[PDB]
Amino acid sequence: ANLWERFCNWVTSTDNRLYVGWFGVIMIPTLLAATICFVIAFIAAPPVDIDGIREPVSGSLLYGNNIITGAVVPSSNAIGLHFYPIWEAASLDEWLYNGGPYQLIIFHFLLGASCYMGRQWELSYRLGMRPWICVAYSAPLASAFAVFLIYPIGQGSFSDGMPLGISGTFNFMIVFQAEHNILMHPFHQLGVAGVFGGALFCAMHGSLVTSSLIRETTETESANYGYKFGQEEETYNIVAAHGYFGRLIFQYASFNNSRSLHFFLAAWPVVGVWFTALGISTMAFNLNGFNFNHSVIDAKGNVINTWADIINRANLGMEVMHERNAHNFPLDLA
Amino acid sequence: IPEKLAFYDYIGNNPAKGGLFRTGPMNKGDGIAQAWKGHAVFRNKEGEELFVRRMPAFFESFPVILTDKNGVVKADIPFRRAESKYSFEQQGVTVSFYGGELNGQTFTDPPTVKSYARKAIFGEIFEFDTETLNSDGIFRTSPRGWFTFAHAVFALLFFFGHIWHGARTLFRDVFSGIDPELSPEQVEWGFYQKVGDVTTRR
Amino acid sequence: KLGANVGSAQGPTGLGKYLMRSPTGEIIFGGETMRFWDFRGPWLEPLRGPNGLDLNKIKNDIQPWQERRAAEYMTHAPLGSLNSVGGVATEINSVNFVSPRSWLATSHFVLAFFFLVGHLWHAGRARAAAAGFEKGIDRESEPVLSMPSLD
Amino acid sequence: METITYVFIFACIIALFFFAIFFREPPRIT
Amino acid sequence: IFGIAFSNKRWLHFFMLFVPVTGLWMSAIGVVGLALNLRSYDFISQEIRAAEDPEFETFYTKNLLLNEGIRAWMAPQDQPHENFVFPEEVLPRGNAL
Amino acid sequence: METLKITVYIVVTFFVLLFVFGFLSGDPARNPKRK
Amino acid sequence: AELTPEVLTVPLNSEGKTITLTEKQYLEGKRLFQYACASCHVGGITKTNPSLDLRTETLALATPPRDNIEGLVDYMKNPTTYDGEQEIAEVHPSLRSADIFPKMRNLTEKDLVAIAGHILVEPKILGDKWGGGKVYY
Amino acid sequence: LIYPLGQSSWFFAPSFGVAAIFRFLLFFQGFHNWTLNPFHMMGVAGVLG
Amino acid sequence: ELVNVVDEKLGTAYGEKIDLNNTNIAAFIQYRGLYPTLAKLIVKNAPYESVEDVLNIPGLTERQKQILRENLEHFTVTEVETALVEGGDRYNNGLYK
Amino acid sequence: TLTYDDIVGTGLANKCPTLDDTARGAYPIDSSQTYRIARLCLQPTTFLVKEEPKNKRQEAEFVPTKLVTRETTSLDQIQGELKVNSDGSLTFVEEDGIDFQPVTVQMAGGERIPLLFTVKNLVASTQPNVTSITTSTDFKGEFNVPSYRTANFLDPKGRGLASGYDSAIALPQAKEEELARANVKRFSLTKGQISLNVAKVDGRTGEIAGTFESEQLSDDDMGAHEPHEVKIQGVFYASIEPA
Amino acid sequence: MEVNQLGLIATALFVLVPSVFLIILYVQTESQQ
Ligand code: CLA
Ligand code: CLA
Ligand code: CLA
Ligand code: CLA
Ligand SMILES: CC(C)=CCC/C(C)=C/CC/C(C)=C/CC/C(C)=C/CC/C(C)=C/CC/C(C)=C/CC/C(C)=C/CC/C(C)=C/CC/C(C)=C/CC1=CC(=O)C(C)=C(C)C1=O
Ligand SMILES: CC(C)=CCC/C(C)=C/CC/C(C)=C/CC/C(C)=C/CC/C(C)=C/CC/C(C)=C/CC/C(C)=C/CC/C(C)=C/CC/C(C)=C/CC1=CC(=O)C(C)=C(C)C1=O
Ligand SMILES: CCCCCCCCCCCCCCCC(=O)OC[C@H](COP(=O)(O)OC[C@@H](O)CO)OC(=O)CCCCCCCCCCCCCCC
Ligand SMILES: CCCCCCCCCCCCO[C@@H]1O[C@H](CO)[C@@H](O[C@H]2O[C@H](CO)[C@@H](O)[C@H](O)[C@H]2O)[C@H](O)[C@H]1O
Ligand SMILES: CCCCCCCS[C@@H]1O[C@H](CO)[C@@H](O)[C@H](O)[C@H]1O
Ligand code: OEX
Ligand SMILES: [Ca+2]
Ligand SMILES: [Ca+2]
Ligand SMILES: [Cl-]
Ligand SMILES: [Cl-]
Repeated sequence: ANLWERFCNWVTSTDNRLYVGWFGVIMIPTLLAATICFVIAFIAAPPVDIDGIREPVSGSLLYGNNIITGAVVPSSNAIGLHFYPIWEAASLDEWLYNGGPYQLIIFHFLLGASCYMGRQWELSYRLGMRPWICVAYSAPLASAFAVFLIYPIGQGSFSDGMPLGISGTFNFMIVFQAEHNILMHPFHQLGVAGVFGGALFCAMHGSLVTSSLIRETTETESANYGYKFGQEEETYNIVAAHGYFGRLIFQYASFNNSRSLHFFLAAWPVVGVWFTALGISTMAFNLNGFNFNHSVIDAKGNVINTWADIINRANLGMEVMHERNAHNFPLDLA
Repeated sequence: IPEKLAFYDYIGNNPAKGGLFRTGPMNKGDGIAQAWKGHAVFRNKEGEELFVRRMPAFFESFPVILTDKNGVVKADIPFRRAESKYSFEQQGVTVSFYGGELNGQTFTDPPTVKSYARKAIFGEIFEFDTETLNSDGIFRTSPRGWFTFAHAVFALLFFFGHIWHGARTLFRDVFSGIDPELSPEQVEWGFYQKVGDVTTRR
Repeated sequence: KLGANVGSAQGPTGLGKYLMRSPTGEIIFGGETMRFWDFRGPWLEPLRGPNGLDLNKIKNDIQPWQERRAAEYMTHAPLGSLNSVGGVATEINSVNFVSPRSWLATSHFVLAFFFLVGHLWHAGRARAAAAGFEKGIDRESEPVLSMPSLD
Repeated sequence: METITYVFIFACIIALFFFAIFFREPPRIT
Repeated sequence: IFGIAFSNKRWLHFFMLFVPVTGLWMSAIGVVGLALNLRSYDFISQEIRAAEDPEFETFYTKNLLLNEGIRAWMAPQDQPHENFVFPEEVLPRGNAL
Repeated sequence: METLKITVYIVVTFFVLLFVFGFLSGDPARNPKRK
Repeated sequence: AELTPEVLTVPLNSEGKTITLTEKQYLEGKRLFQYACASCHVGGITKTNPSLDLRTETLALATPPRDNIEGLVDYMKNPTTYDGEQEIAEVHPSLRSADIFPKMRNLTEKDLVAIAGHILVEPKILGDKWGGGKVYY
Repeated sequence: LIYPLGQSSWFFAPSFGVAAIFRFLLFFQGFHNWTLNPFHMMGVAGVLG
Repeated sequence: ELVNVVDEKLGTAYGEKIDLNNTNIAAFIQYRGLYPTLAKLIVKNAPYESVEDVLNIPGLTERQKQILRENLEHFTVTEVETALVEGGDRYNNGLYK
Repeated sequence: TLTYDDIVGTGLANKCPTLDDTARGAYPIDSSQTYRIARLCLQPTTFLVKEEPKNKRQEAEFVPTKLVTRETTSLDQIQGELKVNSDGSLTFVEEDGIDFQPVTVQMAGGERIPLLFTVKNLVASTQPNVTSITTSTDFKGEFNVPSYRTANFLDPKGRGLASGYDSAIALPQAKEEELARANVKRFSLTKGQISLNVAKVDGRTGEIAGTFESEQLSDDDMGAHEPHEVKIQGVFYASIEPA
Repeated sequence: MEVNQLGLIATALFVLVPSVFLIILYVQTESQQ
């Protein structure tokens, strides 16, 4: 055939070891660029003026970090939400000082991860599968958008984006608690129920299916040799599993339908994580966790502290110390 | 006062002051103790005796606050200076030593008195050799702390071992899997009156 | 008003405490609000000249109505709790306020997001149903079984 | 030394990814 | 999509037990250490550099400033048996706030 | 910098056109069942 | 402890005369303080000018004295700088500037007394917390 | 159990409540720098994984 | 030796009274009648060789002069400290509540 | 004429006004009139930093540097009295303005040099007998260079001068003597020097423009290390008026 | 950076000892009939 048709058949071929696809044509270059820039920055970038106060923070290994302290540092507060590609800088030296690598990385990554999600729909169509694995992936993806893009938009600066590093992530978390009382926000609470519950049901399901594996192997072999890839027959007895768990709790608290069970395993973490993504994306516009500071008052009007007041004291310590040379006026309004 | 008794009254020998990756002898942190400096008595310009508030074990760092004998604050080392009321300079704080190396000496230079007050949060004050081991200044635990850590961790891990091997013992017949022709009646409800007893069939 | 020369007042970092330059030179407010220099509003524009905030105008022409507006807006910043306690998260109970801007932005981000999800759900479903495999894979015509192995 | 060590471990992990993907044990349906 | 996949269903389900069970067990070991204040509190090399070099800053040193704030500001109300009185002048604070 | 800019604008345009034209090239038909 | 008549007895004027407010007055004063003042004076501080607070001792050293009902009510009609030298109704809410601070338009004389009484009573309940700012939260 | 047994008293155990537990988190950050601890980090990986 | 110059100043009369040459303007709120009108004039016309020189500021009303006379016992003067007067710090020294 | 919206984002807000090639005039000075500079503007075009060699063998030279803090470098809206002295020279005494900018420049190999580029408290004087300001008038004077950070600034371990800890709290039992220079913060105040060479005069408007060169020290980080010597070159504009 | 001098040997043995254990076992599995 003609060259375009051949190219299209190759792009969309079900036979490539890794699927390419049309989402793939955007994903591949954008993830490669974000990856390469990230690796080089993390090793060798000089210090970055994150808070725009000429106080540059060292993120890279060669400039005194280790794996736990290192990071690619967010772009300068002087930039705010302005687009700062390489060609906006007078030189690579300036670009590095002002945190240009962060913006190149996060924009190429969010674009590429968005195409990763589309590529999941795309391959499922080519294989004749149902289409919703990409919906499950929208949960972690949404979370990535929240901390790298939506929170910056709300607060007016990429300098408030999550840093690309271990200790930077903890820094973002502690300041967020100071400024939003995230722990007292029900969507974060839904998030914790989602991940603690996803872990719990993960261990539960693994353990119940493992409990009920059909004997197919001798004592001197891993039971895993009892299952052969592609075999038609189920490898465990779900009725034995349900018999066990139904007695553990009570019968109607247990699933005997594998489809219903598996849908629940999908839904519970995906939904909780959609809520926690939305916690970050709505605290981005400063609708914050519950504030019960001084809610309990005695007959005279003395304040009777609750555990909410003690949280408040901790939050205050975070507040007054964070970005210790960056505030000149008495309220931290963003 | 014996030097040995005073040395026990020092937080650098408290086993709850350490760190999981702060390795080696306690001498690697604060140094090899050489001698007691003596007991520091702090006084303000009025000559009232003042007491340094000691560091509790929970705190990696701790501020310098001096109270009178009834717990009223009389002097401190401020962080913000512009509204300082209790600085050592304003309250004319001095320190005099009784016993040990510094016995009978009195210091009035505010930086010096402040340096001794910073040591007083740790209890009694010692002179250390920090050179021989290239000590870093950061507290480590003792063999009491290390012993305790390793035994509590290992005990907890041996709980898993107990559960694992107990399980293997009691469930030896199903170690490779469940009976392939396990009766659906034994695990369904309604059939046996007593769970897992075929002789109690309905 | 207390006598400060706001043009020449160097803040702790070395940047101007009240006034500084944007990355393209324009005169802008200092402190963390440097990020917000693209802001434009009718209470502030009279102070702005071709080079940004105009120091002559700042020194001589600020009207009481501008002081009032600025104090009002500073004290109704769009920050508050889910139970409508106005202010920063460490604020005490007293002021019952959450900005309409926050309620409207948050609600609509939540709705836009779940609508994206609905778009993917229904678009993926429509594609599958048009092609005939929305209820699952035909056990006797499983397409992957007719494909060569990847390796 | 520390930087070389952290980079070396990382590089080994990236190499492991390449072998685990392209030199995997092929899934065999039979 | 991802480059690797499960091919053995028994391994899959075992791994689902292994991952979150092992993680919780690791977290318990850390808290046994904390019983003794045997923390991963610091990186000594970071502290040596930062003490000698007042232009050296990392996210690690930043977080320690936050911790110092939490301890000073929370301890008096959170630990009432200590009878802490911390005069306003000793409290750690940055500029303005 | 002006050359970097032009180069990246051309690169991006190229991949975007692949994506758009690619999806216009009979995409509904590229599935294993009804086409 | 209780909100007694004694707690509710505050100075009426500079000459030492007192007035005992009712519990209904106390509650009205809190409500009205919230309505018209807390946006800047939450907790006895002043957000737009932290150097000036609503502590009773600060109020006593104001000119004219503001540590009494009459001084406070007068402040709400015709606010001045701390030294009494400048009239600031154009940038501080008052009855005189109700055209530009519209929340002041339906405040009656009784309302002013209630608000003044809130300002005087609250420190007798809260101590140093009143006017203390975040350090005392 | 073990954590308070190592400390001064039961006082420093977690109290059984929603906000109280949040307080326990924030104490652990301020006093123990618990986010920095690699045994915690492995816990996070096991729960999110 | 190296010395903290602010701490040292705390051991002078700057630590006991309003130092007309150094002290931030908010300190004038401690006594009746000084803030903001006189405080502004005092800071603006500093430094002074002695406290009584505060009475030579031009344009004062008679009442202003007397308020100054009444408060001379709460004033002092010490040498100007660069660290306390740069940065506009006499007008806003970064301390709020 | 240009508005804010014509200028915003272009770079022109960091540039001083220029005068046409026809501006070769003479601005008369009446020794009985009082004068002021209503606006002085200083736009740097080059920053150079004196190398610090290991041996005092050769004279150390001033070398080019790369600007990393963007178009944030100009001094402007500066004003003050222009006195006529008994000998007919003029003395500019700076009163106020945007009279400082923090700037960071980078040497070859990456060493960053922050400096408080400034004319604070400038007192600058011309030659004797300036009956008119012309293209042969010059000003030379001195100015103050205070510490780049002011007294509240806290280092990354929280230590400062007017605030902050006074020790290295992460090393609770280290010997303090060795850390004294990093622990005890100091507030620099030094002198810089500047020359202004007039190249253009509009006698009619009172406007002058030309080139400048100044010399001053860079940031010493509150006494933690030795500053470097910096040389700044640029163009200026001033507006002179009766007052 | 003044790192601990045993950090290198500790990291190196931590990787190499168990890794070589696995390699030994893998290779002798492949060489079986
Ligand atoms: C219970 C055992 C135990 C205890 C309590 C001690 C206690 C002590 N020893 Mg001894 N020691 C031991 C066993 C022990 N030792 C053994 C078995 C050896 C041979 C290796 C030694 C050899 C030894 C030497 C050579 C030295 C000591 C010294 C010391 C002192 C300092 C300890 C230190 O810094 O630890 C530091 C502890 C750690 C850094 C914690 C390690 C935690 C590991 C890395 C966790 C790994 C996790 C794992 C990878 C995760 C699996 C996850 C997976 C399941 C998913 C202290 C009194 C030092 C000294 O002072 O002696 C005079 C000294 O020089 N010890
Ligand atoms: C979660 C805890 C737990 C679980 C699930 C198991 C499970 C098992 N145990 Mg272990 N066991 C445990 C804890 C546990 N054990 C503890 C703490 C000890 C003490 C060291 C033991 C000692 C042990 C031995 C020696 C043996 C088992 C064996 C077994 C197996 C058979 C069941 C059995 O004997 O139960 C045992 C029953 C209990 C654990 C319940 C005890 C309930 C106590 C009596 C309540 C007492 C109340 C107290 C007095 C109140 C005051 C409190 C005070 C603070 C004021 C099974 C694998 C057997 C074996 O594996 O068979 C092959 C076996 O030989 N267990
Ligand atoms: C865009 C929609 C929207 C927005 C921005 C607002 C905004 C506001 N409302 Mg109105 N309102 C709305 C819709 C909205 N409302 C609807 C649909 C009703 C009918 C119930 C009302 C009825 C109403 C009354 C009766 C009152 C208000 C009031 C207010 C104010 C206070 C709100 C408050 O305290 O919330 C508190 C917050 C909550 C109760 C929590 C909401 C969280 C929900 C449950 C999350 C849902 C997530 C998602 C949609 C679920 C998907 C699941 C997933 C698996 C797919 C505020 C300005 C109050 C007032 O000030 O009026 C002047 C007031 O008294 N509103
Ligand atoms: C991504 C963020 C994140 C994630 C995923 C985790 C995950 C974890 N954290 Mg960390 N944490 C974080 C961030 C995070 N944390 C941060 C930023 C901090 C600040 C330092 C902390 C501070 C923190 C502390 C202080 C602790 C954790 C602990 C844990 C572990 C909790 C395990 C568990 O389920 O306990 C839940 C409890 C149990 C499993 C006990 C058994 C409960 C029984 C079965 C419940 C039965 C209920 C019953 C039926 C009745 C219900 C009645 C109903 C009415 C309520 C887990 C590994 C804990 C830990 O390490 O434990 C060793 C812990 O103490 N974290
Ligand atoms: C000394 C004296 C007095 C002695 C007397 C003792 C005596 C004899 C007493 C008798 C009287 C008596 C009973 C009194 C009762 C007292 C009492 C009320 C005690 C209460 C204790 C209590 C409230 C405990 C907590 C309650 C509890 C356990 C709640 C659980 C709720 C819950 C979330 C259940 C999970 C349900 C759920 C959605 C499960 C799905 C998730 C999951 C398991 C996925 C994986 C999965 C599921 C399957 O389903 C199958 C199949 C497979 C494969 C599988 O993967
Ligand atoms: C330049 C430089 C140096 C850059 C590096 C910078 C940098 C910051 C690096 C990061 C360092 C790093 C990685 C840190 C993490 C360290 C850390 C805390 C490690 C945890 C270690 C550990 C032992 C923890 C204990 C808990 C534990 C065991 C966790 C394991 C977590 C884990 C691996 C979970 C699984 C994750 C995962 C993606 C699985 C994919 C499974 C998969 C292919 C499913 C697809 C699938 C599903 C089906 O249902 C079916 C049917 C089939 C068929 C199928 O296929
Ligand atoms: C667009 C392309 C995207 C490509 C991205 C690169 C993908 C990398 C995938 C992991 C490859 C290595 C897996 C080796 C291991 C390997 O080869 O596994 C292959 C193995 C296959 O399982 P089987 O079911 O075939 O195994 C049969 C068993 O019976 C054997 O006993 O897969 C799993 O076990 C899945 C669970 C582990 C999944 C681990 C995922 C880890 C994610 C990475 C975490 C570390 C990151 C560090 C950052 C510095
Ligand atoms: C494929 C990508 C791989 C990337 C590998 C890159 C290595 C080759 C380039 C070497 C460049 C590193 O050069 C770097 O320069 C500056 C000088 O201003 C040095 O200066 C630095 O010293 C210390 C080193 O602990 C730092 O903590 C500190 O933040 C910084 O001032 C670095 O210590 C030096 O190593
Ligand atoms: C393969 C990518 C190469 C990575 C290039 C690293 C930056 S280039 C690097 O920059 C340092 C700081 O300016 C200099 O000290 C050093 O001399 C120079 O080699
Ligand atoms: O930057 Mn990053 O953190 Ca958000 O608030 Mn404002 O800004 Mn800054 O202070 Mn807080
Ligand atoms: Ca040493
Ligand atoms: Ca000339
Ligand atoms: Cl921070
Ligand atoms: Cl600010």
